[PDB]
Amino acid sequence: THINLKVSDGSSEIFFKIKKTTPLRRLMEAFAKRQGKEMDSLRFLYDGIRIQADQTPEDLDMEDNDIIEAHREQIGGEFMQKLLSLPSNLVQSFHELERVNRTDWFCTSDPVGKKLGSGGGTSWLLEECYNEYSDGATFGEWLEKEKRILLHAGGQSRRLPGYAPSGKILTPVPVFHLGQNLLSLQLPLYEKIMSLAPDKLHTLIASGDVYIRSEKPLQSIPEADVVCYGLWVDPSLATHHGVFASDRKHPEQLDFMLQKPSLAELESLSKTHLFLMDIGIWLLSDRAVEILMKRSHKESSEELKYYDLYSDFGLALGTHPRIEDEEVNTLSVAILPLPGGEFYHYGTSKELISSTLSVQNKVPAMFVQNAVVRIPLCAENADLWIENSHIGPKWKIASRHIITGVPENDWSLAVPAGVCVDVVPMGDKGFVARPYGLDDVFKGDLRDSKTTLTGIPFGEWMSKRGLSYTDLKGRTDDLQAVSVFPMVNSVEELGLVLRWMLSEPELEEGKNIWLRSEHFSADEISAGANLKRLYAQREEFRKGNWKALAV
Repeated sequence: THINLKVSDGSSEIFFKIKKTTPLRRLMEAFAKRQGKEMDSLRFLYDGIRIQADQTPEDLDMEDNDIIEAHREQIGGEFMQKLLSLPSNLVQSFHELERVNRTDWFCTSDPVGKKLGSGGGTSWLLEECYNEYSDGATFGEWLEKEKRILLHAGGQSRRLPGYAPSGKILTPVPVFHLGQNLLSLQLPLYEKIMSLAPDKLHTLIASGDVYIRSEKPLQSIPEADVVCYGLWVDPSLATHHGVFASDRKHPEQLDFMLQKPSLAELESLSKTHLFLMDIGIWLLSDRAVEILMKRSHKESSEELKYYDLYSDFGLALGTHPRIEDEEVNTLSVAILPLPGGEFYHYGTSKELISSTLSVQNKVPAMFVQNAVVRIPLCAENADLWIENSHIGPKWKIASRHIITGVPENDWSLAVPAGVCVDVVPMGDKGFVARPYGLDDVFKGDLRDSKTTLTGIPFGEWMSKRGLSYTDLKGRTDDLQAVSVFPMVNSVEELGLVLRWMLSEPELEEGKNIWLRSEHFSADEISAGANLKRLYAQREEFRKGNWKALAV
């Protein structure tokens, strides 16, 4: 008495006739043989549990026309090196802070001076890695050796001040795994991809501020020189991103690239092309890497040049490139839709909150991590993110807040809706107070009424406190470089000055403190932050949160 069984890899289903008392070893071996691989490289699941190979259908009570799911399995084995472009202050400390070893993890920062872009940055990352792990080989020989995952996270993070000095990707994210952050949440996708990739694509490039997800298995990975992942997009969303346009009859090859097309330009091609949103996951062959790298160097001298991977290099790809490049155009290109692909941005504060809510609600918009909260919390306090902070019982809060870094205190601090509070350790014992607003973009000349601090015009913020531009040493063209935030040496002064910078501008001692305190811009904060004290405080809050009998 026999039974028919489907096995699905994610795309197709294939039927096996087998006797109910025959071990599945034969079936799994045959399915592995069919898909070129071998049974060791596959994971067969039925009902959700991983099954052995010496088990018979009668053992696990399966019936005719049932389906078993065959996922790939590249968990252990040859591990890829991670190359990070990070803020320079975090480079010195990343390995100690996250306790990873330098064999698996290399990082650097853009050199002090001019910026290099996505392409130039990638070239500098590959170069700085080779210069430390070459072991005598040449560059082309070194690149062949390992698969490597490169992450761009070295920008200024103007719109996410709470985690700019730690590069955004080191942000703790809750759950409702062990302890985890954005990077640890995202990296398994990159690792799975890079395992499934051919052994000629040795460099994955990830950039942007978008967390990518998918609950379905990946498709096979072509053997082009450039592979790019994307999501099928209607123009209503294509217009906001980089777009791969492909011919109607050729949904695999890349026709050309677009950087944020207009709604009309897309309607002008709606009959002749399909559109994929670039999600910032690329794979390059060694030849692609060499060509990108030489395009990231000058003509005569071979050193450094701003080169944009997506607007310079990228726009030169496809069968109908828009910008000319002799060598770049010769590279083949594959555009892969991400099966079950999902994307959630985290470049801005509002996005941190809403994206973590959306991601959590897949495997209520209030999030408390590594914190002591001494006030009650109800559904009126919606859109909340408290992390590495002590919220004393005399605080008054509302909704839409990001509170990060706040040391232990009994402050009577009121926090208006939409206002956020960040504290950043500085020096051996100081604290920089960085209040701001949920929609501050931290860009703009100070004399423009659209340039805001804590959601009100900067000039107004200055005049409510009796301050003039005479009290600001330095530039005023760009709020991100304006030294407004004071460094103080006590939690008392810290609370006094924070109150003064929010709802109590009449607090005289607050203004006195600010006037006698060193002033930091956001750039100087993320350039000088004492990350070790920030992590130490976070861990002390964790340890306190593990005291089971404490209320």
